[PDB]
Amino acid sequence: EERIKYVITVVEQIAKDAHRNGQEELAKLAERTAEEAKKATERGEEETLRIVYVIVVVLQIALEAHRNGQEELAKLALRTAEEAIKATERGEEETLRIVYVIVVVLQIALEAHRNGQEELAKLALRTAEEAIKATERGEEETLRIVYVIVVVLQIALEAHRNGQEELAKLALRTAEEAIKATERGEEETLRIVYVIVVVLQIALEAHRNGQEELAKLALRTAEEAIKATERGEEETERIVYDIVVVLQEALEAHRNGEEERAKKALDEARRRIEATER
Amino acid sequence: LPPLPPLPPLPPLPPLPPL
Amino acid sequence: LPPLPPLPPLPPLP
Repeated sequence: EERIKYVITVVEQIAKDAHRNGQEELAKLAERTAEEAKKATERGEEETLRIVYVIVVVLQIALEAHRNGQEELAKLALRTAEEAIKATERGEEETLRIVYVIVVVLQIALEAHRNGQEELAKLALRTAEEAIKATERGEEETLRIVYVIVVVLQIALEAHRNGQEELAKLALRTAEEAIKATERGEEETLRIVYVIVVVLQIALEAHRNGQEELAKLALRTAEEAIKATERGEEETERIVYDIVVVLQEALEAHRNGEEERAKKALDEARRRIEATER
Repeated sequence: LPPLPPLPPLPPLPPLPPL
Repeated sequence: LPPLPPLPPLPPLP
């Protein structure tokens, strides 16, 4: 009720500002978004209104990307908005989820540019471009891999801000092997990529939760897994998985306040890592 | 009276489920 | 893959 009024007010402010700034393509997209938002308000279509909020965010990205000289990011934000508007009348139920992921990775690109992580910012644009290409053309399976890429890109951004530079470098490398494999089509490689991302999630969370020893073991697991991703073995996925299962137990035992079991899982995880390195 | 502040950025994606 | 999070409510005006 009052919230959709807020969203319509915001997008109308964007169009006025875009007109004043000479951003005619952005301004007209905002106007059509405002027109679409009012139609969905009279029809009570909640799902269309949810897409409206996401579209307004990516239009904010486009206006801000232009103000920062990030013209390529601005063009991708506009393409995202155009594709999102067309799909509202098309009737794709997955439109909200697809556009949501694209907007999140576009946010990473803009934020990484402000934080000096140009390498990460460049990678986020490529992920968005492939996601936009997949949606504009009709590629379905790619979007599943896009989700995992955006997750590991989030890890790299947070690790850099948290001072975990070793984790940030690994996350940057992991996404590239995913982006390279996405455009190459190697599906067996992507399975190992998924497990590595879980490993990187553990390392990020363990560092924040006073589990530095656990985090270091997770880094060893991921760094050993990348050397085998470039080796090309399916037994690697099983080997990493057996490490992941017990790395998770130590993390979950700490959350539940069971330090005795946390040490037991930690030592078994270390033993499994040592055998692979041996 | 002044323009409303912009919409906050979308929250990040939830982490991958555990194996 | 986990379901996408619902959008949090807007912060109040300053």
